[PDB]
Formats: sequence, structure tokens, C-alpha cells
Amino acid sequence: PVKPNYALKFTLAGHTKAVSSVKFSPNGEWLASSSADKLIKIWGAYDGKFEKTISGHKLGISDVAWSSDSNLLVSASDDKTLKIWDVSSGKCLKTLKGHSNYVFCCNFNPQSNLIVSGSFDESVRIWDVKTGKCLKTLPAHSDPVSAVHFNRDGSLIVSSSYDGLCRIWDTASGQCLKTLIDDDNPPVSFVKFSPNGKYILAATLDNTLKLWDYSKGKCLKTYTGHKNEKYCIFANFSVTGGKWIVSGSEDNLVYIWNLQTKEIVQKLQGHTDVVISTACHPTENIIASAALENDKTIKLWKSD
Amino acid sequence: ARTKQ
Repeated sequence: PVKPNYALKFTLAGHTKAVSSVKFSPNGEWLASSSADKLIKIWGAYDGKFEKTISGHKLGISDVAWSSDSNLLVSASDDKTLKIWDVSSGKCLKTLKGHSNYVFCCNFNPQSNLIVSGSFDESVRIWDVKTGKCLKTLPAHSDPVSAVHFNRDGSLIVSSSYDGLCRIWDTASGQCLKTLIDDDNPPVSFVKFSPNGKYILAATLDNTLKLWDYSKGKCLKTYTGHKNEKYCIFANFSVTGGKWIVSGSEDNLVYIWNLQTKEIVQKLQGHTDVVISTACHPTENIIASAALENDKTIKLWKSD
Repeated sequence: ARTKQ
């Protein structure tokens, strides 16, 4: 298909404050959401049916991520901790303590024996899921860390920061394998490996998304037209149908670009506030989006 | 506080 045609299917209400992140379970059956309301909510990915609320954090949550088998979840909160949850029971299995300020981002590695987190305390931490103890503390950046992501097999970790840098780390040793630098150094608000692990998608707060070939350290594509100079908005690689780049925007729309041509192929209208997060279903052409306080809802969209 | 300022 030359251009997708996503249409609204469901509007999920429940959160009492701005929504912060939405993620589809790897098995595609669930959608998890975190919010400034200190809660995690689980929803049916196909019927949008509310499943349950997961509570425990003392302050707002900025991110949540799924384990490889869709059974566990990890959340990053302003209470300076991360918590690992058993999705089926809703119980907190462990509380990861170590950061000295807000925990902003988190992810499990493919094996899911590890969790990586980024905090306002300017560090990146690697944790042992089983024990809940901090294995490594990396002096990753000189400003708050906005994103952390493991590559395809978990051998690498990429981080982003308001310090204007994007760095690649060797998971095993914790050593910095590379630093992507810009001469204008605009804050990097988000970063993530491509499904192939060969490229990195990075957002800077100058309304720009870039596709990098980290190894060679060269920018291959740039996506513009959307609005992003204030918040750390998630971006995605959509691969179930055509190959697109999906991102939220500060103009209340969801942008979709053709990855190769960089042309905007569709803009999803409907939210009534900044679309801070978007996620792409693992097998179906389904997009999930979430907005800030004047909206507070999550929307599910589908095309084909 | 990602939802924030």
C-alpha cells in the first residue's frame, strides 16, 4: 500500500491525569499505559476493553515496558524507583532502588533478564530482573536521560539526553561504544533502535526526527512537518504493513511518514492535547496513541 | 513527569 488509511476504532478512558506512555504486549494481546496519575492500566488490544489497574507508585509514572513473554512489566516513576510487576496478578514483584531523582525511561532486553533505565539524575542503570539489584550504573550523560533502548539481541543499549547527545553502550561491559554528536546540540528527546538493530531513530526538540546509521555515524533520513520542541515524544517503526515512521506531535496529531521517501503519508486527527506517545501493534496494522491532561485518553486506530 | 513542562 502506497499510503495507509488508519481510522479511529476505540477511545479508552480511565486515567485521571495526563497519559505518559503506551506499549503493546509482545504477543499483541494487551496494551499497557502509564500516567501521571501514578497508575498503570491494561487494555485489550483488539476490543479496547479495560482489564485492570496496577497501583503502587507514590508519584507519577513516565514509562512502562513489557518483558519478552508478555508476563512482566516494568515502570519508571518520579518516586525515584522502577517497579517490576506480574501482569496476571497485578502484584509488585520488586522495587528497583538506586536512582537519586525521577526515573524517566525503561526497557527489558530480549532475554528479559535485564532492565535498563534512564533518569533525571543523568545516569543509565542496568538491573537484574531476578534479584532486583542494580548491576551497573553508567555516567551516561550531563543532563536528564530521555530514552533507553536495547537493540535486537540486547548486546547494545542506546541512550538519549537533553545534553544533546545520543550514545551507544556495550551492555556486557557498560562501555560507551560510540557518541553521536550535533554541532547545534539540540536536546535529544527520544531514541530507539530499528527492528534490524542497524539504525537508530532520534528526536530532537527542534521539530525533527532523524534516522541514523550509528556504526558509520551518519544521518540517512530526516522527518519534519510535525511539532516537537517541548516534550519527550515516542516514535516508532511501523512494519506490519508498509514501512512507516510514526510519532506523536505537539499539535495534537499523529504523524506517519514513508520511511524511504520521508513524505508525510497521513495525519491522525482526534486528540484534544499533545499526543505524547504512540505505539505500533506487533502483527496487525494498529496504532495506539495517548495525550496529555486536556485529553487523558488513549486512542486505538486501524487500517486495511 | 514526562507529561511535563
